[PDB]
Amino acid sequence: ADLSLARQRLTDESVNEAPRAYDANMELVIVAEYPEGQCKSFHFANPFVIKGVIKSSELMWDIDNGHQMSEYELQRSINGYAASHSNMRQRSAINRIPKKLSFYLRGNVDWNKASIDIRGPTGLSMRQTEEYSLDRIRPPCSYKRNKFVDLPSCGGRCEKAWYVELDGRPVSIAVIVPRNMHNGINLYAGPLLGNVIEGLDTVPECTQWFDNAPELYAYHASNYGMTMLDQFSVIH
Amino acid sequence: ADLSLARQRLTDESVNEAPRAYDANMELVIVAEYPEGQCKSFHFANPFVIKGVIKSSELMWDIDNGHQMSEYELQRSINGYAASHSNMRQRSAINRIPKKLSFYLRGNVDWNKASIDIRGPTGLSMRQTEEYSLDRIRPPCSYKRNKFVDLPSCGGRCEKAWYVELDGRPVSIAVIVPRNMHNGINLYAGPLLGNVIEGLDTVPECTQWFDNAPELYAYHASNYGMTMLDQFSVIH
Amino acid sequence: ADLSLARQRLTDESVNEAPRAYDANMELVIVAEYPEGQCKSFHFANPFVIKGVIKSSELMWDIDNGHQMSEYELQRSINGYAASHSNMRQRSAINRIPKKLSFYLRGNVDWNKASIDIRGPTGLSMRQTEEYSLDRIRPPCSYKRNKFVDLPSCGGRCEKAWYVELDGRPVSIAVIVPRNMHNGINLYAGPLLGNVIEGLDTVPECTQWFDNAPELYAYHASNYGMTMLDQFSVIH
Ligand SMILES: Nc1ncnc2c1ncn2[C@@H]1O[C@H](COP(=O)(O)OP(=O)(O)OP(=O)(O)O)[C@@H](O)[C@H]1O
Ligand SMILES: Nc1ncnc2c1ncn2[C@@H]1O[C@H](COP(=O)(O)OP(=O)(O)OP(=O)(O)O)[C@@H](O)[C@H]1O
Ligand SMILES: Nc1ncnc2c1ncn2[C@@H]1O[C@H](COP(=O)(O)OP(=O)(O)OP(=O)(O)O)[C@@H](O)[C@H]1O
Ligand SMILES: [Mg+2]
Ligand SMILES: [Mg+2]
Ligand SMILES: [Mg+2]
Repeated sequence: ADLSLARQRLTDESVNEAPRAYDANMELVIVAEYPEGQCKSFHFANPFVIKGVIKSSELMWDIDNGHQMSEYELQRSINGYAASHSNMRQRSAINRIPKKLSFYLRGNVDWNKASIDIRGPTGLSMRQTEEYSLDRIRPPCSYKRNKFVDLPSCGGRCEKAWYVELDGRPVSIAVIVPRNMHNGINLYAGPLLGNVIEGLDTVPECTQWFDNAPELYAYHASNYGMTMLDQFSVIH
Repeated sequence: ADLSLARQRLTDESVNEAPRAYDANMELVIVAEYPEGQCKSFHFANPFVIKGVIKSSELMWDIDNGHQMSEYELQRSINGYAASHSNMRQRSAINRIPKKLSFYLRGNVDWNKASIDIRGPTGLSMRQTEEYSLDRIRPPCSYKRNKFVDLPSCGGRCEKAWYVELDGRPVSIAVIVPRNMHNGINLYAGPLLGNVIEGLDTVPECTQWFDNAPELYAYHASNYGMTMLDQFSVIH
Repeated sequence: ADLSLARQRLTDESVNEAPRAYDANMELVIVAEYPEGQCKSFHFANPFVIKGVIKSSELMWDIDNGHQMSEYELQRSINGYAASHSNMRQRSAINRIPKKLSFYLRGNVDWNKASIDIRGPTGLSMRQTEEYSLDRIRPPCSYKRNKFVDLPSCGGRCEKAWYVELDGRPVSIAVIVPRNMHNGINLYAGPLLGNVIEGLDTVPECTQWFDNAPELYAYHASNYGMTMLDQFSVIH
């Protein structure tokens, strides 16, 4: 045989396999969820290396009575966590700090080398005592490998996620997602290199705000085909 | 031959040929024009690869009664074009969407490989049904080659432009402008590579707002030497 | 041996030498000081190439009666310095332009090649008559080499600084800080290249505002271990 079914099947496979192509994007969606259930999503994409870099001021829930707060006000609040008695706050800012972070990765990702680094409030490597002397990238713990959680990608065989609960303190984020080259070919070798470098960092980012998770599911996840997992382990 | 004239000629040539030098910038000016005639300009530069990346929230006319609107408010408006009934708008946002985009390129550009990609409202490859599975960079159509329009560069032999009319829907932009290496030398080959990589992405961007095109012509184009074309095909 | 002292010594050396490691960050802190003594600090870090890029609108003191000014308002003020009579200002904006810029560099820096380029108000190479034709990066004068000033790093042997007085005109900034490879090994050569490229531009930036220098010293410099020099040549 039936060629209407053969045509459906070819159509399916073309969609399912497309992300494996040269110059096809890997996709990263980071979702921050806050205590009253609001969500902020950050989308990054690239074919070669996704660099998902988020400042601590960017990860705060930044809406106050319908208006967006400035980086100045947000950083002022963050400062008191970084340096003792460096602002004038008499109470904490936990209302605006994420309770949970979800990382959704979809595409031809090198799962051995994808790294998620949760860094300090001013961008330093996280530790008890943050200091410029002991500041580095890609610590051993940031490589999640088989600690990624598999999720349905509806034929693509290519979505996983990672989840983390925060502890009431602002953080910043550095995610590095390299392309799978386990087919034995180094795309950085030879004259192709220039074409790869030209393609790095060329896709616009997008930040979205949602008052609750169901809005996120209805108008992001299911609009574009990223499967997401809720607190009841039900997929959307 | 007369050495006052010889000196003038050397002076002319030094200015005209300067952009061909190693570490000389290529120049990109993107101009958005809106329905009441206001203009927003975005300037990018690099010697090796210009990466002109603009979010859809950045391309909206964002001035409201003398004050700049927040990304939150702008994205809220954009959302309704991306996902059906995802905001509370009862009317469209066409007042703030560009009618026209102009791309001005000046310098030692590889015109075979310069690419202009008009992408969807959340940064995905543009198509009838946008979806994460079918998201890529540098589609075949983005390479304009002889569809660039030549304009005077006053001796430089090195300015072209590209124009597009939008259709009432928000878009995002990815422009990739590589350097002309048709003199036979690969600047990415050998020990020079590190010096090239150090130079990528090192020039500050600049965004400017104008209430009308003549302001743009008087205080940008003719101030710095980018020739621009108006709706009467007259140059400025 | 006395092994309590041997343990102290090993602990010291581990902290002092850490920045020499592969994937350890170089650190850059730029401090702008304004006429009433307020300070803005900008922090950048990377192990391979720090790219410290600051727009002129970002370098303005942008607080007005407790609220942060928009890029639109700030750029409007800057415009009049770039293009004659392009805004409606009847007085200058010198209250909000830095009097002084300090550049603090800490780590395994190639001091032969670190470059600090003070560029024009719209990002062009600085000169009497700024023009797109004569726009380039890494001019010979931007390499400071032995014009860097040595400062204590408390055992690291690895901090220097550079200072400049401005002249009442807005500027933009491009700082390029490459890693020291004088141990004879090219980290861009061979299969390591891909791992280097993956690490570029992956550390979150941080901007902070202080009403006076002592706040900067107490809650940034001495919090994280960057030594700073005041107008009395006393270190903090
Ligand atoms: N509700 C759930 N909670 C947690 N994990 C789930 C859930 N549903 C499915 N998964 C996991 O997702 C993975 C992929 O599932 P499945 O093969 O059914 O999806 P699919 O639509 O074929 O997608 P793919 O092409 O990605 O395989 C499996 O490991 C499965 O256990
Ligand atoms: N008013 C116009 N509308 C459209 N195209 C124009 C207009 N004026 C000039 N051009 C085109 O610009 C190109 C360059 O023109 P011309 O040689 O006169 O400029 P020039 O000052 O010598 O600059 P260059 O050094 O870039 O050649 C030509 O293809 C010309 O047709
Ligand atoms: N108050 C000051 N003003 C200007 N320069 C200073 C001042 N104090 C120290 N320096 C300079 O800093 C440099 C390093 O000093 P010193 O060796 O005492 O510091 P250290 O704590 O051992 O740090 P390092 O490990 O970086 O050497 C010297 O060149 C010194 O002259
Ligand atoms: Mg399956
Ligand atoms: Mg000509
Ligand atoms: Mg010493």
